[PDB]
Amino acid sequence: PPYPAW
Amino acid sequence: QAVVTQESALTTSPGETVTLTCRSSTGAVTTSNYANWVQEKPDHLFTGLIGGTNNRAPGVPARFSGSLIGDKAALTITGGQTEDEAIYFCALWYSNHWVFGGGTALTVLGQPKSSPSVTLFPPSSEELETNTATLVCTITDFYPGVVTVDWTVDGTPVTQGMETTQPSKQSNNKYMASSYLTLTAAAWERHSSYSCQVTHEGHTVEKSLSR
Amino acid sequence: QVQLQQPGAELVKPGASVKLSCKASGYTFTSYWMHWVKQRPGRGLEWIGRIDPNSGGTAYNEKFKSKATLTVDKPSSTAYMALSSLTSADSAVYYCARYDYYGGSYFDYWGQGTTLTVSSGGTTPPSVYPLAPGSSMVTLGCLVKGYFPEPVTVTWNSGSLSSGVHTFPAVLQSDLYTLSSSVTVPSSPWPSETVTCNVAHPASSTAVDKAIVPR
Repeated sequence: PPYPAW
Repeated sequence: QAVVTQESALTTSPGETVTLTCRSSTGAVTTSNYANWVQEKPDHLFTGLIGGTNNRAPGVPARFSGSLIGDKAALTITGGQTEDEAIYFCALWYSNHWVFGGGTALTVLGQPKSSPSVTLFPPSSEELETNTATLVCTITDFYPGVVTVDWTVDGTPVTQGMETTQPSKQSNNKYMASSYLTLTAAAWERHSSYSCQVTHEGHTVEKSLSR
Repeated sequence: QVQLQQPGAELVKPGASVKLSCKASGYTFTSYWMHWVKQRPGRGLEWIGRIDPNSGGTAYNEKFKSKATLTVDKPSSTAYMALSSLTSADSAVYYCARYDYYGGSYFDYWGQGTTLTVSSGGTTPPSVYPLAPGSSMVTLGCLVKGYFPEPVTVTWNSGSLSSGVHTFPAVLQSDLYTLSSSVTVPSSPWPSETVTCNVAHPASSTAVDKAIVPR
């Protein structure tokens, strides 16, 4: 479940 | 950190609904695993179909949909098409990296199943003059596309010095494969019998010869 | 039509680096992320990392954190992945895949991948052998044995043979390659008129013509 700026 | 595991192979018929699943080992596959499904076709043809568990990629036929069946993610092909015969991968996101599954070979019978045409070739005199001998088993026109090859020397199951090609799809839509038994020139001279057995769905086809 | 082109093969030596290219086209290069996957048969797929054209900001799979380096070139619109201290364990097929994240979210488009073969092995010409039958349709073959590297071309009767023809993928036997081809023909033309197997191996610049006869 995520990690950046998307 | 997570081994994603998919069904080995599945077989459906044109017009039916088939379901491929995807087990995560950390626990139940959720909506934050953003399960992705990928279709693989001959000649490295990789296409994305569903992303974020149930989001169909633009252009993907409507008969494809992704979802969650219990504690897993699943791919459902409604009215499976002859062209859907491909291998399908699963992809689960885990907090900063994707992990893929083994992949499921899908067969939608697109034609009647045929047993393979086996042919065994003894080594050529040409080769034996180099102190080594190779037995060649060409396996063609079998569908669906999976077979197991079993070799023997003097009725005994052999062992070692053997190599089998992965199935390969032909133009008429069936599959082909070949297998090899490598011997020292003398080993081929020690033994008398040689047979290539090919199992295709519980059904065996064999070709034997004698030096 | 969205496409991503990558070299089909690259031969490199253990302990060196390679820079794999993945040319994109058919859209705006900076609006989609680019991911790289590693494939070795028996080992499924392995996600290496991801890059975004704009920031150049990466997210690496921790196992490839110091092995791979993702990079891009805006004007040419191509993504790059550099593998550094190459060894036999880096021989695999490397794919680039596009992923959308703002208006959808998924992997969509994939290039065909570059099969990387990391070895020091010298060129090795294949030894070609005629495959004559085992005694209404007879099967003949041609054994292309122990050549390196890939890849070796096989045709029959100079192109005169179309169907019945089957060139199998290559298998690896002792760090050297081996494949073969088959041709099934009515039992009316063989031996009668003969079939000619034509093998070529670029690396050793070698072509071997072979007529199959009944010994």
